Amino acid sequence: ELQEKLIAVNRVSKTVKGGRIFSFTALTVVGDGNGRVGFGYGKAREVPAAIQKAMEKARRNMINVALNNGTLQHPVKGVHTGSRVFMQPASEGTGIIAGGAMRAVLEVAGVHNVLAKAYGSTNPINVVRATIDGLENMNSPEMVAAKRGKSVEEIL
Amino acid sequence: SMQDPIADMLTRIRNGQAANKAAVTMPSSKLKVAIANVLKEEGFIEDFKVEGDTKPELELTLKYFQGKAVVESIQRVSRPGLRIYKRKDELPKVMAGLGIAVVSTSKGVMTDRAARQAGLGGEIICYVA
Amino acid sequence: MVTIRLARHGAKKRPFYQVVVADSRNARNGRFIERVGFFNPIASEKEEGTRLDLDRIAHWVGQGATISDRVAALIKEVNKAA
Amino acid sequence: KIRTLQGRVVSDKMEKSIVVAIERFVKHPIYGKFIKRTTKLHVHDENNECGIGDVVEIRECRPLSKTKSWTLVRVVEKAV
Amino acid sequence: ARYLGPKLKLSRREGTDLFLKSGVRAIDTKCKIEQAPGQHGARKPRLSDYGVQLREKQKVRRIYGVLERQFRNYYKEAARLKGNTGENLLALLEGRLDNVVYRMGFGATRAEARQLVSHKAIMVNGRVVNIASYQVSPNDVVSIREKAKKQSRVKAALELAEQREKPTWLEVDAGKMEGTFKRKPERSDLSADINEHLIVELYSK
Amino acid sequence: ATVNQLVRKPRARKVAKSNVPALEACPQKRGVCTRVYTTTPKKPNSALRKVCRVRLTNGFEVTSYIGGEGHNLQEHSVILIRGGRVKDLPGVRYHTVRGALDCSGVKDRKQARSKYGVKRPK
RNA sequence: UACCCGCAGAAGAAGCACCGGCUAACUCCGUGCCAGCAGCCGCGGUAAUACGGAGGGUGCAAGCGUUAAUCGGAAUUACUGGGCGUAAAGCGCACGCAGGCGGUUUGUUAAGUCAGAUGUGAAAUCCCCGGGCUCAACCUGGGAACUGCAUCUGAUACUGG
RNA sequence: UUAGCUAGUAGGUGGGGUAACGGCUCACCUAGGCGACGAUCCCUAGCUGGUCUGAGAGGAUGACCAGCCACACUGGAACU
Ligand SMILES: [Mg+2]
Ligand SMILES: [Mg+2]
Ligand SMILES: [Mg+2]
Ligand SMILES: [Mg+2]
Ligand SMILES: [Mg+2]
Ligand SMILES: [Mg+2]
Ligand SMILES: [Mg+2]
Ligand SMILES: [Mg+2]
Ligand SMILES: [Mg+2]
Ligand SMILES: [Mg+2]
Ligand SMILES: [Mg+2]
Ligand SMILES: [Mg+2]
Ligand SMILES: [Mg+2]
Ligand SMILES: [Mg+2]
Ligand SMILES: [Mg+2]
Ligand SMILES: [Mg+2]
Ligand SMILES: [Mg+2]
Ligand SMILES: [Mg+2]
Ligand SMILES: [Mg+2]
Ligand SMILES: [Mg+2]
Ligand SMILES: [Mg+2]
Ligand SMILES: [Mg+2]
Ligand SMILES: [Mg+2]
Ligand SMILES: [Mg+2]
Ligand SMILES: [Mg+2]
Ligand SMILES: [Mg+2]
Repeated sequence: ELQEKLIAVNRVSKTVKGGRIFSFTALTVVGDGNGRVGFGYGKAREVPAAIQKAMEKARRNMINVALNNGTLQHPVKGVHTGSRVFMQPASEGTGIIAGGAMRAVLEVAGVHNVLAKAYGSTNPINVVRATIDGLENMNSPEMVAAKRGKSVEEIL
Repeated sequence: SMQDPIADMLTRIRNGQAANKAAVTMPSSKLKVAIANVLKEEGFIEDFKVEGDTKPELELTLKYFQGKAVVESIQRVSRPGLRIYKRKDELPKVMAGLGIAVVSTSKGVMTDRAARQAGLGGEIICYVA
Repeated sequence: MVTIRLARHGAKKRPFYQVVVADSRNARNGRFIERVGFFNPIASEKEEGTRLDLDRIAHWVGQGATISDRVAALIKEVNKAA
Repeated sequence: KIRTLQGRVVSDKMEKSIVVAIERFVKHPIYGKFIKRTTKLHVHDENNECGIGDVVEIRECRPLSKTKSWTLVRVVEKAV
Repeated sequence: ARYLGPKLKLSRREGTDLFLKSGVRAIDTKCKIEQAPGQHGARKPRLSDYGVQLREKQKVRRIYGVLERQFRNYYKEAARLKGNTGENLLALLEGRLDNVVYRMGFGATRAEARQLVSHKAIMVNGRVVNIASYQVSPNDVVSIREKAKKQSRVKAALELAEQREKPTWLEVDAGKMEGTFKRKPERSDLSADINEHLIVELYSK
Repeated sequence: ATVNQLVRKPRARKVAKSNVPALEACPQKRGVCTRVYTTTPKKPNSALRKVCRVRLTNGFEVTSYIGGEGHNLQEHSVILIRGGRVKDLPGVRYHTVRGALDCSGVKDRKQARSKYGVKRPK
């Protein structure tokens, strides 16, 4: 059921007495096609072992995003330790305007009409963790109704 | 010194909410009474209360939901270094309708949704998100 | 004088003349005090080809503005189509 | 009714002519901070009733001299 | 102003059948549709992002015969109109004239429809249209003219079209060799392999 | 960078210079070759690149790289330079338009022929 | 002349750039730090997917490229929209004129602010509906916009006097 | 990395002149005016409606089209 997209496969190197030791990581996101995402970061000595470990680590510890039909509920800024990022709700049917790793995590996240922009540095790790932060701190109007102690047509 | 009493009020609300206080307190004023009246109306505080005969203390009782804070973010707009007066079509809409923006219009102080339904701009004091 | 005349704004082989209350000593496409109507020469069937605000035109002719040859024939044509 | 302004007075050391510092309040065209810019006008007057610090209401007239085209209509705050 | 190459290279390059040939023969029997075209055609890499948006855009372009600045003007007009952008782009590419002749079945394929239109044979409201990129409107008849009414390839194309499935937003009466564009189609009446957010993302890069 | 600092002293814009100053914003200027001479580039490369030192039309004196595989250029012969920095020759910013006006194209080149000025083969 | 009608024949009508990553597109042969490519990272020292040729393909198409020039990406002059311990960046420290900002209560004024109207923002262009040239480009009708300026008339929360 | 500038110069009164106000031009007097909100000085530039770009605020720019200004081999002067 869960669709998964790899983003990057980097080749880290740890230097030992013999020489270098080439390892491969993997940054794969997974999600249902609606507001349930989990990113995952795996790292192993060979590539498909790393991407399978990344897929397991993403297949658990997922997220719970409440959503509109295919779009967000407000503009959000999200910052995490490399990068602040800004993603914005859109009109119905206008394409996932993002790129790099934001594109993959949002089209897995099942938002389909967004406007995003990556400020600061744009490592795939940093920007997918900041996008996950943005989808976290986004909230539904029923949630804000229950929070503020009003009704949804009283908020309008 | 105390070059912005309204930002003193807003910073006290933000600090008390992010540090899990219950009943925050500040020196009172007429504009602080009006802004706290707006917040008690819309539902970002439980109740406010101004106590004191000559110089009073305004007390704000903060709301909570499942432990977390109720006001997510709150900021100035029209700081005294740079004031922001906005016409009626160029009014904001913070958080796509969810949050509120406090505007002082000619008819007292009111939320920007009421300002749009009364058809006049004013000055944007804060963006209670 | 100020005249009511015709400026040819169009393309090759297919003109379109807009009438203007303009000065005499200006260009054809040049400045004008007031723009009143138009006359499409190759305007087709079932549609409107010529449109002149005779209120403003007679107001300017009272105000001393003269006429042109073609727009004289056109004003006669509009008041005949009445 | 008449389009008339009001500004202070810098000096009156020459005769039958004062200079008026109209401080009009303008929006800044980019940053939005309402800065002030004081424009000086050589203002004509008879019998020299004004001096430094006066607050004069002025209107525009035919040009009385090379750089002087404004005459006054009433005078408030004569002293300091 | 066309592509005059081997059509099964396009069909085999995308992989899906582009409806590029008639249907008397099975197109999987006609070409070796399993492998990719060229020499290295038994290789299938993990297709990149520029690759996947380019493949969706080129699948649409080589289905409908539309070149690049024509497609870019269709995208600019589609994003300019009201409503959904991909819905409007498929609406304009469906409101092309030779697509209407292919849906009404007067020509065999879309390229034969282009030759039939371009060789002065289609009457929209009784008027000769010499152009394959005419835009058709709702409540509009479209008919074959009298010097083209006798051509055997039109009734062969008609028997092939009524062997195929029918489009539902049109009215056809092939005993007169005519029909009418009843309403502008929806997104739902078309095919579902033609995706749209990839095209609007590639032309909003 | 407060707004008072901005109106007291404005936010200075980011201007920068063109890397081909001798062309005077003309896409091709015509030079007369004074010298034609070889130079070995800067490490880690090793070849003998051919730089023709030309005097331009507007009095400027610049060297300019010669493209293609082989050439025919001498001195006393007008050529066109077209800009574009060759990376590995230190201090040469221009190419010669191969095909243009005295410098004919490469011998028996079949591909990329527009870039080097060679007619179609039959 | 636009346009319409008749004639005879697939005849008279396809090229350019690229294929190591960025960037869609891979194999052989000729070279051997030579010849050369290069927009950046770098290629070439005897198996070169990076140079030259062939085959194949990809992209544009009556155009394709290389150069020049602007903007974007450049949040890389940041008002919207940056930063200052160590990355470039807090004057050596204080006093202080101009300037900037100014606690709180009332009253007035209404300058800034907001709101309605009036005048105006030439037409063309841009945009929204529409009409025509068989379609489009193009031509064109009506409309708002013309983010302003000024005048009159209000309102008094904020800021100012 | 231009801080001083200005002698008809800032103003007054009288005369003259101009289609018209005005140091426009003179006689006489006052000693002023401009300047860190950039005077003076140097270098570049026709300006605007717009055009290109930009999501927007802006940046660049002023080809065709339209308005305004200036010039008609260079430097002047007046007539009709
Ligand atoms: Mg960066
Ligand atoms: Mg074409
Ligand atoms: Mg749409
Ligand atoms: Mg090539
Ligand atoms: Mg590739
Ligand atoms: Mg090459
Ligand atoms: Mg070796
Ligand atoms: Mg070899
Ligand atoms: Mg290459
Ligand atoms: Mg910028
Ligand atoms: Mg650049
Ligand atoms: Mg920085
Ligand atoms: Mg250091
Ligand atoms: Mg340092
Ligand atoms: Mg210190
Ligand atoms: Mg101090
Ligand atoms: Mg105060
Ligand atoms: Mg007022
Ligand atoms: Mg206009
Ligand atoms: Mg039409
Ligand atoms: Mg007040
Ligand atoms: Mg006199
Ligand atoms: Mg006199
Ligand atoms: Mg930008
Ligand atoms: Mg002259
Ligand atoms: Mg002369």
